[PDB]
Amino acid sequence: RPTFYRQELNKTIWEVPERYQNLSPVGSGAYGSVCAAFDTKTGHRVAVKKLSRPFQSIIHAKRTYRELRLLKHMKHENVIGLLDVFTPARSLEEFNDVYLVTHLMGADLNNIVKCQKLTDDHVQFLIYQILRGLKYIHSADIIHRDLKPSNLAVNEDCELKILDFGLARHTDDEMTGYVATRWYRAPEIMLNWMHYNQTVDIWSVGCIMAELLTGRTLFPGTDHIDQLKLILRLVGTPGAELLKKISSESARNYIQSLAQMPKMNFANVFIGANPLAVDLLEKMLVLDSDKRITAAQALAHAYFAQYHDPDDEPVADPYDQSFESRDLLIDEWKSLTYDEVISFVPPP
Ligand SMILES: Cc1cccnc1N1CCCNCC1
Ligand SMILES: [Cl-]
Ligand SMILES: [Cl-]
Ligand SMILES: [Cl-]
Ligand SMILES: [Cl-]
Ligand SMILES: [Cl-]
Ligand SMILES: [Mg+2]
Repeated sequence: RPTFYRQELNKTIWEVPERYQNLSPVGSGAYGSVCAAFDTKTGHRVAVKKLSRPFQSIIHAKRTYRELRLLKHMKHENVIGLLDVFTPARSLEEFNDVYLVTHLMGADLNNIVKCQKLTDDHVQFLIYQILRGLKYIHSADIIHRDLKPSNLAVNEDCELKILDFGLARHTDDEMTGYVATRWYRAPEIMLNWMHYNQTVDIWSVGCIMAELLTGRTLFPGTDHIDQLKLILRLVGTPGAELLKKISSESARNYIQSLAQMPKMNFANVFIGANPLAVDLLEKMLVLDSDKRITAAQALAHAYFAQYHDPDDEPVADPYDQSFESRDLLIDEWKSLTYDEVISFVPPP
């Protein structure tokens, strides 16, 4: 067990191993507090997240366990990884606090798509890396569910990592009105049409790719209904085959109240883009999720010919998510979490 030291940072007690020095606050939220630090063991400028009220309810205890399981599993160059996890507790009986440690991220995609000139070669490399990371995530039967520019970290060398997986955390208020939290979401999840699956993430990649090519949000809706009208004007209204897959009768009645519209010509929307980029966007931005291109299929598209290497696009180890259907007490979720903190092994 390392030696721990205590300090107060913006109204909060932090108790951390001596290895972590020069702690300085970075962010605050409902789910945790974050400090930057220097890790003397590794030499990395690390990010440290302290969880708030991790075991306050059954829902909160299960979310803590879910986040720790997911983040310990993810071992890929284009995905967030865990450098460390710890608690100052010496036993289950005194266990209350959980701290998570990652590499400190600088810029997000927003910080390079807002203010920088992107060549077609930059768009190829950035979207290639997102799809490489998604092939790995989807091979474990994990859905990210919240891909958007603020959840993609990018360094000075245009190297990219996916972060901030959806832990089923977003509220109705967060998704309301003229908000980036909804502009990248697939229409079937935005409007609760049907059981969604991993195809929702490919819709989000299409929205991101379009915005890197134009410098403008693809579907900046002022509310759910405005955003659906923007989507159907580009991709066309649904045919009988998709309407049959929408489970809500009222959602089906509403769609049928709209005048029919054909799919637009994407070469006339993405004026002057690489024809291979236009082709790939037509394969991602398909209304019927069964018909969208997958991450593994997209990596083999001719748009990525200068980067694609089928011997350097790894899949994940199998991921057991059977706990998601399990009914447990707060103290049972807390014991499961404790076992996962104490069994952690750091990366090489
Ligand atoms: C520090 C941390 C721990 C666990 C999960 N995510 C974390 N962060 C990673 C990127 C930096 N921004 C904030 C989130
Ligand atoms: Cl230490
Ligand atoms: Cl990482
Ligand atoms: Cl504790
Ligand atoms: Cl964003
Ligand atoms: Cl597993
Ligand atoms: Mg985020």
